[PDB]
Amino acid sequence: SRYEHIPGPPGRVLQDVFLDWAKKYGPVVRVNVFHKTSVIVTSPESVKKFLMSTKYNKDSKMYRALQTVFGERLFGQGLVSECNYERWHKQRRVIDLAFSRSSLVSLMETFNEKAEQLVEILEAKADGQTPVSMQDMLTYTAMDILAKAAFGMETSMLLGAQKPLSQAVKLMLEGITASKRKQLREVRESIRFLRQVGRDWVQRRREALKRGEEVPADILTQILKAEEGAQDDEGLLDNFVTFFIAGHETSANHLAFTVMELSRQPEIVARLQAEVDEVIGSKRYLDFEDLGRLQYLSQVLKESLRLYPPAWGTFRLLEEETLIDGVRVPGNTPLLFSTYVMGRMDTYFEDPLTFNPDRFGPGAPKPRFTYFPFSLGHRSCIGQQFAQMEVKVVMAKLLQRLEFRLVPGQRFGLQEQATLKPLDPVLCTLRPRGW
Ligand code: HEM
Ligand SMILES: O=C(Nc1cc(C(F)(F)F)cc(-c2cnco2)n1)C1CC1
Repeated sequence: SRYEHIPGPPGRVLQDVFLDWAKKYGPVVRVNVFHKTSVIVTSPESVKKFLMSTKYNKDSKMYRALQTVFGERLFGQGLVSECNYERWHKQRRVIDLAFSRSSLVSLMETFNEKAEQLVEILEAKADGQTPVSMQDMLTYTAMDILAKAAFGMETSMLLGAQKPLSQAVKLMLEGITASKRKQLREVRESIRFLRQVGRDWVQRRREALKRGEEVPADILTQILKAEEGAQDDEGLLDNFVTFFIAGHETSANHLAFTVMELSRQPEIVARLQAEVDEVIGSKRYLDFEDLGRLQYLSQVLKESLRLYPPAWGTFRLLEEETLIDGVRVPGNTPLLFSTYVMGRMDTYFEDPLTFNPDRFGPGAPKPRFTYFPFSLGHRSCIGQQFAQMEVKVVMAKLLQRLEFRLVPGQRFGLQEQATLKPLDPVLCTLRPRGW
């Protein structure tokens, strides 16, 4: 009853229902997400007010689904799901060190090596006939990159290793959205497995440090540092799992969506191929300076995130009753922000369903609080530049070497768990560039 005065209803996903309702009912709409009543706020004024202030914190009730699943601790109080400001701020500032300019520049070798491995595997299949799941291949690449970059481990998913691990991730993500008997069993065991991987890799790191082996400072270094005097390792494992999942899942989804969309954009692909040819030539390795020169690719990736944001948005807690765009919203209410919804509204983007990289051209007016694929403010993505770099490296190497055609019958639709991803496996046939 407390929300009844708020406007609202009396490969298609929940975000699409939200889009319809925002269009029908306006900038402040009452909805149902993760069992609770929330209010979807879609004016840029609101985006600015709530996301760009340390006064507004994440809503713990909406993050409970990440913290624990079916009685199994998952992301716990890790960096994504911690909703206490002071607790978040402590760990954020420590982990920030792993995402310094110099830290990320040093990762270029890892990005290049995994991208090169992917391309060599695809080249051998490029007979214009063999169907290849680009969703799968890009997920394996993203995982291999993350495991090495963040934790100094070799998952070798591109070599067909760690199949149970990939199964565990899938079942766990299904688990988040779920919240019969067999599904519960599978989800719980998957979560415990991932945390055990954490214990294993943490023990390996500690052993290396004791034996005085060389350990390059990485994300794991800072995750350990953040827990320097904790009672137990549960906080450490929270962050292990957080970074293990967040560090590859969205990157993989972003790559897959981009490949999927580009399969129906031959002119844009031709332009991208030309840009890569001109900037890097036949070089096997992209330098950091090369990344900045791939300006058209940067625009295409931005436009991909407008239409296909893997991370659709965020929640903040409204503590006190507040007027939001002429609507009285009661205190203690989750506000839902969605870059997916706003990206597809004609009031914010002309011809919203058209894929046009020119929206992000140098001279074009920049979206003002209508586009936030990495979120905004203090709780924005710590991994934003990491992700931007790795995806540019992967995409550039694909464009350098291969032509992709989507297998007829493959859909452009979405599926939604916690994050958005292609409904279909992005099955493509491949040919080497140059006939
Ligand atoms: C293209 C890929 C990516 C996208 C679109 C993306 C998007 C986002 C979004 C929307 C948030 C806000 C989440 C929320 O409010 O619940 C976020 C936060 C976060 N992301 Fe990412 N992300 C990406 C890649 C990465 C990578 C590569 C890492 C780690 C290596 C990462 C780690 C995180 C973490 C730890 C947070 C929580 C930050 C904080 O609250 O202090 N993400 N990301
Ligand atoms: O679910 C939410 N955030 C969320 C969830 C996930 C998950 F579950 F797929 F692991 C991953 C990321 C992420 C952020 N950066 C990279 O991955 N974010 C909030 C409540 C809406």
